[PDB]
Amino acid sequence: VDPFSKKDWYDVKAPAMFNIRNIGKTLVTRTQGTKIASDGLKGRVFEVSLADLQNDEVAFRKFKLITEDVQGKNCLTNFHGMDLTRDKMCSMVKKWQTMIEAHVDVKTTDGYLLRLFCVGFTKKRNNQIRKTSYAQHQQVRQIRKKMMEIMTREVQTNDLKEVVNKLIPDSIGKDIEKACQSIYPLHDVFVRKVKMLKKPKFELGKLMELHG
Amino acid sequence: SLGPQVAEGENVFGVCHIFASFNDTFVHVTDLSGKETICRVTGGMKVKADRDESSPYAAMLAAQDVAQRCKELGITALHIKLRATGGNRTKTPGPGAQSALRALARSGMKIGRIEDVTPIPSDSTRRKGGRRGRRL
Amino acid sequence: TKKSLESINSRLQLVMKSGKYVLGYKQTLKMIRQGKAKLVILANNCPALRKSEIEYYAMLAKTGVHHYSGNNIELGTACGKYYRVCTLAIIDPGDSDIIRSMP
Amino acid sequence: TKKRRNNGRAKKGRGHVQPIRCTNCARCVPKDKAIKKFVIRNIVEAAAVRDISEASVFDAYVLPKLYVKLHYCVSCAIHSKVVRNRSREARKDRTPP
Amino acid sequence: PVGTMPEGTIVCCLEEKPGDRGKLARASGNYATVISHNPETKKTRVKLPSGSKKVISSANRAVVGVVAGGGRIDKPILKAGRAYHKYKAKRNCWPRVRGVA
Amino acid sequence: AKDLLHPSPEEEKRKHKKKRLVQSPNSYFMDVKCPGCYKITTVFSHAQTVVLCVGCSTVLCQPTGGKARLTEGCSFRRKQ
Amino acid sequence: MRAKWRKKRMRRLKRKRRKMRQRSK
Amino acid sequence: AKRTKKVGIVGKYGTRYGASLRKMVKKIEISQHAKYTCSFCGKTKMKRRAVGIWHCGSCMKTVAGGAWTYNTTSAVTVKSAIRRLKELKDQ
RNA sequence: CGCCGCUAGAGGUGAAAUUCUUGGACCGGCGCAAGACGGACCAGAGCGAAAGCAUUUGCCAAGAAUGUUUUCAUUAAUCAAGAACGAAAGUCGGAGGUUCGAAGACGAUCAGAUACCGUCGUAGUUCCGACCAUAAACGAUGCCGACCGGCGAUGCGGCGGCGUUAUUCCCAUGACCCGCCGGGCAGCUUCCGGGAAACCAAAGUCUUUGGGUUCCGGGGGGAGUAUGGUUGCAAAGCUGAAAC
Ligand SMILES: [Mg+2]
Ligand SMILES: [Mg+2]
Ligand SMILES: [Mg+2]
Ligand SMILES: [Mg+2]
Ligand SMILES: [Mg+2]
Ligand SMILES: [Mg+2]
Ligand SMILES: [Mg+2]
Ligand SMILES: [Mg+2]
Ligand SMILES: [Mg+2]
Ligand SMILES: [Mg+2]
Ligand SMILES: [Mg+2]
Ligand SMILES: [Mg+2]
Ligand SMILES: [Mg+2]
Ligand SMILES: [Mg+2]
Ligand SMILES: [Mg+2]
Ligand SMILES: [Mg+2]
Ligand SMILES: [Zn+2]
Ligand SMILES: [Zn+2]
Repeated sequence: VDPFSKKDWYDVKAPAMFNIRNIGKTLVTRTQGTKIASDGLKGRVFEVSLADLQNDEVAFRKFKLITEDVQGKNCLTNFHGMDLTRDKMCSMVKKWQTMIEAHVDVKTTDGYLLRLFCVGFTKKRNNQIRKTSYAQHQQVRQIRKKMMEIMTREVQTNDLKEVVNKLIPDSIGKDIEKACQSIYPLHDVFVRKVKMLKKPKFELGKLMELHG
Repeated sequence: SLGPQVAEGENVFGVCHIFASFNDTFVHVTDLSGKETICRVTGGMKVKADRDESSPYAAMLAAQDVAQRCKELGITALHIKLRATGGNRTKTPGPGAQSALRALARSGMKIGRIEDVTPIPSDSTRRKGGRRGRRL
Repeated sequence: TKKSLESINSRLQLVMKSGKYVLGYKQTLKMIRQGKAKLVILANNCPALRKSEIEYYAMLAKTGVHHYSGNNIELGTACGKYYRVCTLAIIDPGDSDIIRSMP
Repeated sequence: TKKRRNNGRAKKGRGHVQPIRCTNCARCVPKDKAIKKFVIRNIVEAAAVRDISEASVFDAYVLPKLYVKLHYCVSCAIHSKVVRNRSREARKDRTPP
Repeated sequence: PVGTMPEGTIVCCLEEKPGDRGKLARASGNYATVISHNPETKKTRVKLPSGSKKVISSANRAVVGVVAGGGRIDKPILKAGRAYHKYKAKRNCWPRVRGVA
Repeated sequence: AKDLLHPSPEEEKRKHKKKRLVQSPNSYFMDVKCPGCYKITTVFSHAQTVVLCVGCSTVLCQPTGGKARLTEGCSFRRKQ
Repeated sequence: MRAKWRKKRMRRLKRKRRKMRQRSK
Repeated sequence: AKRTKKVGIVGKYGTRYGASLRKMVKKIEISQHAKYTCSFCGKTKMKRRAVGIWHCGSCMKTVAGGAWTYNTTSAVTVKSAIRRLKELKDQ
């Protein structure tokens, strides 16, 4: 039979301003009557890790993509979500710390609404003898309110282009690190997960705007 | 056939899922999307004995068969995802993964970054073994 | 909301024993026509015709309106008597500031 | 008579500890009584790390570490060779090297 | 109409076809669950009190809430007299004689 | 042979309030020079309630568990 | 024989004798 | 004086139709014959009409309630879900 | 469950089989629905009278401790009878049924297995109303009050320290570090003494015997059994002897 001799190859184009627009090549069965090639390829997703997109950044902070459409034998993908790796997420979890969680829904400038998370670990100071390093839980509730509050006035006034440009240097984590030190010296605050739960419209014109 | 890419210097990537358990080892080759299975050879497809399909000797045969089919179908590099029975069973992988990684790295199949995407539950759902569980 | 609710109940406890107030719809009609009433208190489940009429009389006679979010049983409990009441009019608080703080 | 002052677990202030399932024989044991350790391995055995380093795409830019909460119970942990027996004067000891 | 209400809306006295003035879920204390709206091909899934999921149109109407009188089968009839009066009020459906007898 | 009849003042300061012999209170009365117009006010140290001057209507001492923290740096004296 | 199962078998004998008393009141 | 100790309102029947059935009918007979607080006039004049219908004596505002109580707890859960889906994301 | 791609096995073991599969199992990608569950962070840490209590946020009342030149003025400790909670399992109503799973059914080991191993699976395991009031309900150690060694620590308040680091900058809480005070979960040593010893700063201040008070033990069995009384829908719970 040899179905892979009949199968077709489409190359995947990442959206703009990461550094590049190359991901890989995927298999398409072929177009045959009802089963058009642009049917399942629109529903296919991708899950790619860095040091190839963000111009030599850290190896973690993975990205979840989804293919919007295809245009001239080149399937163009769009942002779907953002995760971190299992070894990084299970790492920096010490038995003698306090792990502070946060999560918030927020709508962007356009019709995209998202759900983003936040993780925080305690930090032992320089020349500290007490090995426990816990809190009073009132500062923990206050810092959950604070990290819920910061993400509102970033992501509410900014759509996908500006929030991806803010997630390029992890400026949200550095902003929480800067505004965090008055309460507690919290160690490597990341967002650890964000996923898209509602998508308004196809918007090929907005995809052309995303191209620029 | 030539397939994806001519004028070599650029790699064609594929996701290699390795599902290792205490009873069987799965090696599976997919594209970067996740739908199009390129090759899939289990332990029982290469070993006639049912008690030796979990052995690392099965992993060498299955991984060499999959690496031969991938070189026939023309894909260069692999991003290896590693997983085990992690829902309620032991989260550590079985004896097949230690041999499968070596057998993929031995005969071609340039390895990118390896990420252990293992299904970890939230808060320890109900275990199959019962109250006092496995005995001898 | 505990500050606002306990403040309103404490002001009612102080008007209960310090100042002079009237009780019932027919007596608050005479007080809102004579102009002695400064603040009126309506129940949650008062009927809409009586509520609109008392609000109309108050906004003609320059009288504040306060909608007490509560059944008339606990409004009678808040004014401190065993029966029920739907319409209050604080004509003269003793040492309270209901007619000073809210309007 | 008493064999231990702690009576096995570390429950001294509270009265109930949540049972957490074991790994080998899968028995629910309270977490202050069960053998709770944290194994840190390389994702590849060290005799096979060199083959992946020679046949890797990148020039040694990725080194993942596998972290697993290991949770045994004391009925199968002695068979699993972790919590070997000691002497009466040796039960007063601490974290082994 | 059920196209206006969001999913999960607990309604009753709904319609099979648009414009037959209420057919489904009319007994005392029963309701339907509205799910699975569709912009193209205007349909709507409803979970009926028997547990069946029926795909109906998106233009038919339904009153929001449950039918009053719920729990009517909580009390036993407790004697033959109340059963006689109940069935005399409803219809002659009670010559219930055993077919073996 | 500990000298319980004539102990050390530093030892009896480091002991608890009621363990010592005279059982003197650890609190005091401090004189706050309020910068409003002229008024100097005597006030208890462990001020449970707020302290408001009747002339300038400013907050003198914040209510705080333990002893009351102060406003802008008014002076204080110890009179026993 | 465990004290637990001795108690439960005497409990079963107690239930049997209770049913005997109910059988011949 | 406490004349009956277990039957309550069900003592009008007597020795017939079973202890468990009389115990299960007891609570709902107390529920159908008890007076309920009217949410409109504040009085306790909610008398039971035919099944599902409650009627207040003062101000004559007839309400459609449960078959044996004034409000079914499942119906209160339905009302909470309806107001949640109302003020959730503007229909 | 709906689709998509590949394919002959996938689960289950010391080893096989009972189970599902070209009618597409299993494996990977996406979506939906169901109910259970709050890991890692989680500790010889905290709270609660105990049983017990761990996702975020809001409301509702409650309480320990601390700081009190604040208030009353012996209002106090233990408790016959009586009463409030009370793990898990069990019983009676209403909703569903994810996982596990008494019984039950098979497939294996075994001379013999209905058990230990595996597959399916009822009651139950979930929530809302009531009953039952039991455990290795343990610290196998009643409550209140005083005294009798030290040390390193932890958590919760209070105090002191031109000590250290965080804002923009005096003004104030934040975090680390040092010491003290109050009760708490605790650990090491000890000839302070007890005890048969293990061991214990209480299980000590006991022949040099007496701070107050409640409940129970008199060799092992019979037996927590029988008969009575009493509670419970029932299973059963409480009190509970004698012969030998
Ligand atoms: Mg022993
Ligand atoms: Mg316990
Ligand atoms: Mg029924
Ligand atoms: Mg019949
Ligand atoms: Mg008949
Ligand atoms: Mg036993
Ligand atoms: Mg078949
Ligand atoms: Mg699947
Ligand atoms: Mg229970
Ligand atoms: Mg029944
Ligand atoms: Mg099963
Ligand atoms: Mg059996
Ligand atoms: Mg039964
Ligand atoms: Mg007992
Ligand atoms: Mg006691
Ligand atoms: Mg402190
Ligand atoms: Zn085990
Ligand atoms: Zn009425």
